[PDB]
Amino acid sequence: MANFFIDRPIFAWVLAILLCLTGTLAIFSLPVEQYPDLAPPNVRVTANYPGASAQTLENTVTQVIEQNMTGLDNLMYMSSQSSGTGQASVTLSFKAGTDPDEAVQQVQNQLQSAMRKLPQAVQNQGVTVRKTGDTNILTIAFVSTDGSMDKQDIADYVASNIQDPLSRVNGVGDIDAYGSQYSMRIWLDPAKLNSFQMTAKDVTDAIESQNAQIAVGQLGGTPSVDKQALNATINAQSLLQTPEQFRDITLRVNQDGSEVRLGDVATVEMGAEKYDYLSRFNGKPASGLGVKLASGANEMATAELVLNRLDELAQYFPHGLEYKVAYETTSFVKASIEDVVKTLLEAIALVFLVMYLFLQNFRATLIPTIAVPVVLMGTFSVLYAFGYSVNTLTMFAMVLAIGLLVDDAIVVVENVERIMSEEGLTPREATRKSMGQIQGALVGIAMVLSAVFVPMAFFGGTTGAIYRQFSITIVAAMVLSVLVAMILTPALCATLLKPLKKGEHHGQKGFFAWFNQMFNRNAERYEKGVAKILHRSLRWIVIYVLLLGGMVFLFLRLPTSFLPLEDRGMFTTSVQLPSGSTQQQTLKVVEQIEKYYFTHEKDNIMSVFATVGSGPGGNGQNVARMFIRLKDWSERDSKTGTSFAIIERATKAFNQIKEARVIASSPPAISGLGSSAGFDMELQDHAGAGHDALMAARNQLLALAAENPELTRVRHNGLDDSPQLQIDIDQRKAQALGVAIDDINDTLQTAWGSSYVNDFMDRGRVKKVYVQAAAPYRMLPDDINLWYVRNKDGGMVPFSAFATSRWETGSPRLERYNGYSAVEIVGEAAPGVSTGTAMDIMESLVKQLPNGFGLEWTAMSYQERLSGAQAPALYAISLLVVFLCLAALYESWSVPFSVMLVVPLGVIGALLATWMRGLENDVYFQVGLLTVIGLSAKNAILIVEFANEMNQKGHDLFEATLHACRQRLRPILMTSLAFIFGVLPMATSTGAGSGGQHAVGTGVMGGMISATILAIYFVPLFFVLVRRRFPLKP
Amino acid sequence: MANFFIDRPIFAWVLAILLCLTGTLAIFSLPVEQYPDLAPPNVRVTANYPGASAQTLENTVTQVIEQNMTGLDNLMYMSSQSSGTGQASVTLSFKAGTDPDEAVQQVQNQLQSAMRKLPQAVQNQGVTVRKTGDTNILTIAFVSTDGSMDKQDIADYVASNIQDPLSRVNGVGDIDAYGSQYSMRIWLDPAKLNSFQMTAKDVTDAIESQNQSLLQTPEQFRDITLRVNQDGSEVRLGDVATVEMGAEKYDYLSRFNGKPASGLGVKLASGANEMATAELVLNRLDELAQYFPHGLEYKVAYETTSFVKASIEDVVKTLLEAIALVFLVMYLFLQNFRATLIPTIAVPVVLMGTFSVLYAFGYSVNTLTMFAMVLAIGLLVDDAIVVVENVERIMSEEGLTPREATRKSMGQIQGALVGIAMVLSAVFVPMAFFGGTTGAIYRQFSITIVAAMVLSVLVAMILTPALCATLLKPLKKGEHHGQKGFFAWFNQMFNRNAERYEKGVAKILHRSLRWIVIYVLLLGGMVFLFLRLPTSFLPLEDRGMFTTSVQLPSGSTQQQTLKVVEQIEKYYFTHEKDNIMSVFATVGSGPGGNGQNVARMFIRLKDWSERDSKTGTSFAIIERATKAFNQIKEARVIASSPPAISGLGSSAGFDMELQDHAGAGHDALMAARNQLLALAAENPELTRVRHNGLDDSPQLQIDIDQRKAQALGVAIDDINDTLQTAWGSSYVNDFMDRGRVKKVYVQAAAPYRMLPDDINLWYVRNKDGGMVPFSAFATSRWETGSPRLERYNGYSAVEIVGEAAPGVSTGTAMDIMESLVKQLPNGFGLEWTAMSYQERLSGAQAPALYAISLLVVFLCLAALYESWSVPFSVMLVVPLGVIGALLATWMRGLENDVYFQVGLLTVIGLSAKNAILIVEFANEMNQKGHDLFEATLHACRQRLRPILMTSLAFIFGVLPMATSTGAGSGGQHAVGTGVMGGMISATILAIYFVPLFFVLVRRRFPLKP
Repeated sequence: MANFFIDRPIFAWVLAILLCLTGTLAIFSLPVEQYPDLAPPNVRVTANYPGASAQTLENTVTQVIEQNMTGLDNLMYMSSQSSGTGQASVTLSFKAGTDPDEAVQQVQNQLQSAMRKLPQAVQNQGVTVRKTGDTNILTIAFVSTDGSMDKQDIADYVASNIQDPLSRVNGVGDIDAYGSQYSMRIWLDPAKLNSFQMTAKDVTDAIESQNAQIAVGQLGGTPSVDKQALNATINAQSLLQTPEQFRDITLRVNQDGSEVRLGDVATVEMGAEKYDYLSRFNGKPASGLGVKLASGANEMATAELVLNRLDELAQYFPHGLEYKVAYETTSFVKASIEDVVKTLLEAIALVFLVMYLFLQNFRATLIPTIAVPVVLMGTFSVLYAFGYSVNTLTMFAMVLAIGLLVDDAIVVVENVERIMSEEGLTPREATRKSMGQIQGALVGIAMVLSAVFVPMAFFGGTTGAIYRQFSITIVAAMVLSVLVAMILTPALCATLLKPLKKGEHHGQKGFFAWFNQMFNRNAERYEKGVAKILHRSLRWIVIYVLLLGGMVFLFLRLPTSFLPLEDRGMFTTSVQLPSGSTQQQTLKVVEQIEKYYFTHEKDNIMSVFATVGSGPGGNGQNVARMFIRLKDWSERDSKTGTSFAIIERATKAFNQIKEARVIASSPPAISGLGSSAGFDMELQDHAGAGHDALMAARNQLLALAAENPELTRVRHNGLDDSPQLQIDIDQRKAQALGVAIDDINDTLQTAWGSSYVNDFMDRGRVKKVYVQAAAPYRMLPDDINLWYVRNKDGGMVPFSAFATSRWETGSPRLERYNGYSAVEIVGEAAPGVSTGTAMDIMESLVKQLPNGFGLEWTAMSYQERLSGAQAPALYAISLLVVFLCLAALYESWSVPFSVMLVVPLGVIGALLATWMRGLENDVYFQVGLLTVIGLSAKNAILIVEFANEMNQKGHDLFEATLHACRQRLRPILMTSLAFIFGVLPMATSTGAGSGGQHAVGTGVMGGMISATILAIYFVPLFFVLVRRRFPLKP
Repeated sequence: MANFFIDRPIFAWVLAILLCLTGTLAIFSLPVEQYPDLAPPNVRVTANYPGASAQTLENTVTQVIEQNMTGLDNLMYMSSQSSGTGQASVTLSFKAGTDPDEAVQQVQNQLQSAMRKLPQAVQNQGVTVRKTGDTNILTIAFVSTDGSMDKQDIADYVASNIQDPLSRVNGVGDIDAYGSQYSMRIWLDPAKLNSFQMTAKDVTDAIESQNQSLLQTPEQFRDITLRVNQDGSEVRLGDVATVEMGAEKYDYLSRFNGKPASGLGVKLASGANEMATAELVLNRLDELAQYFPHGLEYKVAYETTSFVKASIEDVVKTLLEAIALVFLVMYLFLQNFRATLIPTIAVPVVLMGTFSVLYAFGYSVNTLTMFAMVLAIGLLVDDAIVVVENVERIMSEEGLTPREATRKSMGQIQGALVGIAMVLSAVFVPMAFFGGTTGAIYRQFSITIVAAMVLSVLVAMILTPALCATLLKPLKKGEHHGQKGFFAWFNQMFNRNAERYEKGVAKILHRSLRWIVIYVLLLGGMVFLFLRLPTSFLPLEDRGMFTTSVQLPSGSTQQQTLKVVEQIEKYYFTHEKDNIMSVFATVGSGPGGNGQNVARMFIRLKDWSERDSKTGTSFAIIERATKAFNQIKEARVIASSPPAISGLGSSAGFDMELQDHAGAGHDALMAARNQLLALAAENPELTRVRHNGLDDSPQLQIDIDQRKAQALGVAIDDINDTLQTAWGSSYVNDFMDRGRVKKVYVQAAAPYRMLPDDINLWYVRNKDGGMVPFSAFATSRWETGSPRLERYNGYSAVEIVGEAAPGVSTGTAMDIMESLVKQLPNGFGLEWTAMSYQERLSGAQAPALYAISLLVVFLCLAALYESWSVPFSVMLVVPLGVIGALLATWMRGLENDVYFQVGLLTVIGLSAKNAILIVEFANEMNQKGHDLFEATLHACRQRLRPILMTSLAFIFGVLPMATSTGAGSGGQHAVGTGVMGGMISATILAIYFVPLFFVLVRRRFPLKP
């Protein structure tokens, strides 16, 4: 095979160009994203029980749904919430890798059975099963520059002209609006309704009848008269437009001729929602839009399309109105991708430099350099074939691959160079002899570097997904490298390499002469040291045992984590005032926070966008969210301008604040995994005690977490108990009075909340018509008698007759996790503390809690625990696979055992590097450790294969291994330094996702350094000891 | 390999027989169709909101569905229509190659979320998601010869006895009816109603309560007792109404050759074969015809199988003529009959192997595959011709035996055959990877030609050496030439011309500089011709049918449209009597929409044999009609040919969507539409530019004030019910007719629902039971509304369709339309759809295809011959063929369409073939050590005859295509002309330039040793 392409260089060039072209086509047709999926598919079930208390809703609907949904295939955990507004939601998070459509189908199938057990009112209302989505791509703030357009006017214009077209952009699953358009709201006064003996149902029916558009046929229908002139459609009536027309709805005509107009019994206004969001941008009134990513779509492409359309719409904006990007994800993605590309290019440059250092000839340096683009573009082609994308994980895998893929080419080139220098052969003959000598070595190196990354793909969960990204990439790179090393590189060595060795051009005075002298002296000293340690076995055996002990000690000592957080240039601060606080108090707190960010962080904040209030449908106005976008990483300082610092300073300043709970939290590492960064914990109530006991336990846990300095920003992801109305309707009592359940339910909705009747045309735009009770009347336990629902006989039966209301204090939102009443508690570790340590502290604290309360990590915390548990298996399986492959290749059990003894030498170095740098045992460290295992195996192989060949030929074991070390010292050193300087840009990257680059690079670089400086001595020791223990048959 | 089959010919014969048998098996089991599945799949979501205006329907239903359907995988574009009748449809077109079933399933899944958001009435009606067939395979008109049955009689029979059986026929997706079954129509009389003091609601309530035990005859309905007086006298329905057995829907009025008739529109189920389904349907109809009442007979008004069958037969004829011409030219160069037969035997073997490959891949016998076969016929014989020519030359010069000559020849030309197969197959490989309809077309040709090339090389290395060693007579010149007639003169002329050619090649080699400037001029001319050449997607074909559509001003009645229809029928019967077989008009149906002001007319021309070749062409008669129809100012009448691809578009020409990007409103959009139409009418490069929709129609809006309505104690529901019953139609109950359950409708009589003031003739029953006139609480008012509202990709849009003027390509027309849209007021933009979108896609993707194909050929040659010099010498001759292809296309008048693109690829392959046939021998001789000039001159001298015969075989193979006159003449011309010109130029220029390129490259890069 090697000789075939040695004699046919053009064929090898053609194959290389084919690979390059396929890669170039793939690169321009590959989607770009930060992380590929990595999020378990969640399916949400939503049910509504109007006028139902939280406890009643949970008991009647939520628990039934939970019971029926148990037994789903690949289900991971269930999270459910029961709200006081009458809406119940049960989120079903499935195992990662599961197709969302199948999960939705199964959920719907079980909901078919579950529905009949639900209350009939809920069944009539409807139950929805949809994939969650819930990934806010960007938040857009619309602010009036001139100030001419009022905040309500801005909200109306946005919801009328901007929300509709943006909702139809590809990949836009949902677009939340932080402002409500104008609507024909009618405020019923029950005093007037009772005065004229008209119920709310009469008003609703009259509005339906008198505001409608019905087509009644055609003027000049098809069976027409002999000679007609027109064929026109006929409409019964038209939709009301002005509020005055609504005030003229008749509702009755008395025998005297008096009419009870709608304006006489109620008040109509073309206003907005009662409790619409009080959104602000940079201290100015504004509206907002929250664009969410549709499940299974590219965030970058969707954001580009959305922004583009917004630009188009902007062209036709009213004067003074302009949009602002208050929140954006694509920035970081682009910055991180470009930074990793720069790191890859610098890695290629450093590999070229080190190869040129070892190989003075420029062509001899080019020959392995040409392998880099070919293998890289082939890897891109393979990624395109398997449907992968250009993400951070794949680019990290590519940068890690660079050194491994150039290893075989370097080995071939330097073997050819050594043969040319020593035996004085022609480049073609030297290349042929080199291929004959080291055909086995290339295969062994590729096997060891690819066998490590095979078992990873099989693992499941998000961790498995991350591993797979690296596996596919690295395995494809290794396969192409071993293919390139036996196809392209031999031809390049045969042709490009001039016979300058015969020309005796070597010997030029300069830096390279000094380098060669130093290398020769060090090689002689190294061989002497190898001989000495082979004579003095026991001392270095003891040293190896000590190294094993140190490796175990560092493995136990190293803190653990899942993924390093990155400065995305953005963070969110959440404000939660004491329950019952008005919107104005929350606004004042928000203003204080805005002032703090404007004066203290003036050099870093680009824009702050606040969203006061939970919204028109929200129960409380004491909750606000503040989207903060920092300036470009470049502009912000690298020491104090970092989000992590800014967040720490803000956290101290906000803990100083006692008016309300204010927490500044960075966005989560993975978009779909969780809500915010840090650990996520559910405080389950296993004993089944009361909700008050759970609340007391939650308060105690929060106090204990505040006590611990290792924990910071610990908060409850929920709402505190507040007084809430419980309008209870006695169906038997009502039907005894002969009053329809539907009518009383509609009246309850109209009074307690809002009722949608129909649409009306405003300026050519259809807008909804809402009928609501007057401001003082909200179906209080006091005014429930004021409302009447006339029975079938027509008698106005008072609502108080068949129903009762009471102000009962309780939790507005009841949460239930995996069939236990639980409160979700989230928080972050203190600076210098890993997430795993924080989780251990939280477990200790929950142990300190009264018995019956347990914890169960969810989302990112759950998958971090999964990865931590599965890591030892991953290593064991990878080591076993490597050992088996080595045994198969060399048809022996002594050689692989000799090789596998070198793995601790690299593992100790990786552990030391990560420990000294201050990093932690996260997913990246785990993938690194596997790379270090493969690299140590490669370094051991380079010596043991040659020594074993010499032994099988019959050479003396001691002399054979000494000769092997003498010959292969240069290959090990240069294939090692190529990788060490390949990952050097990663370990020293600045900006973008520098955190992930550091986490990946540092461990592998340290592991490589230790692997070389220890293997070049210990590998002879292990091989000699094993062969003496188990000599060959001859 | 070759020597093995030379020693064992029986095994080669067995392999050839196996290939032939497999091909014959495949031919009989391959579907026959015009085109493969080229049209992108479409999924239509229909929702029917009864009693809703178009604007309300769009606001409440169409927009919700559009919002929810966003996010579908492989979605090209989304189009929706909101009709004033109350039916909304959203058409989702996915990328070509997407599985229709997967698309439908995904649409249904994503619709489930949208179901609750829709208005309750819409949900109760039920939204339907189904594949969009929308391909009228067969339009049957039923007419009564004796005149015994009226239009309704015919319609009922059709609906009762014919529509149902044909629906169950396999492959029939939908069967549209241009008529409706009977329905016991009850025409109310307001004067009679007032005389007896009864409202329309009383009649409706009585009838709905009258009811198996259902009334049968109208006389039973006339005796229905509405009420009984105290005196014992009763008021019957006949006293107050006129009951007759009419139609449930009076929408359509169909005429066949001026005679009343009813029609059926048969639509193809997705995936079904068109020809087989049409054959099944017609057969079934004939069976049903066995029981037709006297006089009633069905007549086909629109059929596609005729043109498909005729085109396939024509392509088979041109294929056979190509084989004959290839045999003739080979016999011209190879005077021996057996030497001519040996490559001829390869043609059936390779063809049947290609058919077997097509069957294995699941392809079918369509026009594209057949064109590819015809091209391959010239292509495939190349290797066999080379082998036979080399054997003949060895036998003539060395005098060896046929076995020894074949054995020497195979070793001599082993490389040449592989190179020829590589170059003729590497061009068509990348083309297959392109997507869309264009990609599909490309793939058809690729799969066919690549399989043919592989099989041709296999036959050349297996079967042909055995034939040469056995069939060829050792006495090649036992009686010398043996012909002193035409063959002797031809041989003398060829020898003299070959000597002149060699001398000229030597002269051109000596004078290198002069001809390099000529090559640069040829490059410049090639670029200029490529830029100047107009572009298109596919050639239109005379399919024997065309459709004219009538659209009167909005508000026109059915009779007014019928008058224009009769005028058009008179025009067709007078001016186009000798070319038109039949015309089938359907008042009330139109491509833009349905209404009394729109009519669609189907015209079937006579067979191509009867119609004149110059003045009887579909294009010519259509142009004459458009010249005549533009004089008609009563209505907008446009005669259009069927689209090139059935599922791609509604009609031929371009198809754009003028959409409102600024949301200026519907009125601004209509004003822009009118301005654009005026501009298009002004331009002479455009013709038949029309709006594929309905203009705003007058609407009579009733205004009821509720104060006086409630003052008189009148319910709004009652006044709406009376209005619907009188002006519209009320479905009271059912009645059984001849064992069939049919509807009963109540409506006001014609004279009493014909003017706006007729509202005052009706009365409503108040709470007290009194009669209140409508004039008391109702006033009418005229307004204006849009019967049908269209949206495209979210934006409100109006679909503008049209055709380029004769002599103008579709690409030029699209550019003109883009300029006109630019002339429109700001805020309006355009987006090409249907075939026009695919045309733009192909035009964008063509340069990539060319570059990638050229690169692939270069790399394959470099790998094969292990030298960069050889492909660079070869690839320099590609422009020499491209210039000829462009020149032939420009001279004939064709354009740069898909066929031209596939041709250019074939021309590249052929130029590479000739360049290989020279440079392979030249390079081998130079490698041996021979002088470069001597080597190249010897290569030219030896390979002139193989090149000339392998090229004449191809040119005369494609000559029948370029001169065809059958059904699919346009496509055959488009395919054949460019390739024929490219081959001609490639030969007559390469045979001189290839030596120059090779010598120049070798002198610049001399072989080291």
